[PDB]
Amino acid sequence: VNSFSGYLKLTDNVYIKNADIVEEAKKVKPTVVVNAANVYLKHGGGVAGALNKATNNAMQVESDDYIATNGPLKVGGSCVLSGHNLAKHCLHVVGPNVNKGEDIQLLKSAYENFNQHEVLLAPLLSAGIFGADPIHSLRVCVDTVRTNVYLAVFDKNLYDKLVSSFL
Ligand SMILES: Nc1nc2ccccc2c(=O)[nH]1
Repeated sequence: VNSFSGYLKLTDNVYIKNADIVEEAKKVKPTVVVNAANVYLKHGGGVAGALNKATNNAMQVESDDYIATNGPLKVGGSCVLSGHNLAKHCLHVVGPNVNKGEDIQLLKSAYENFNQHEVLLAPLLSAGIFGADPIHSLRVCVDTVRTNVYLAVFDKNLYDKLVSSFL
């Protein structure tokens, strides 16, 4: 048993809810929250901008030190950093950004990072301002992630479409 409430069960291991991931993280304080990161860990908008704002920019300060030491992530890659006031850890995962012309086949590689963690609170990778079809992102999630993932879908309208179209 875990602290996640009000989720619809899609599969053995994947759950979904219409919720703001920031407000969900603040309430649950999960072991892992996933950020929809870019390779530079520049948290300007969407999940990354909203999560970073909720940390009072401490996520960005930590991220800048990480990049200064290690250089950029790979598209499809990840790093584990602090969760600040939102979670124990933040798993920064880089899905392909369609609005930059990145290979959508890298979405499966992105979701494979989740398998290194037993339980996660996450957004749909490559959705929103990353430009991919969220229905596709949910299919790749279900077909790739084997650990227990709690998906927060910010947009009410999209949530209802994801559930009502789910195979
Ligand atoms: N507060 C906030 N929450 C989000 C959750 C998912 C995607 C985007 C966002 C966003 O842009 N702002």
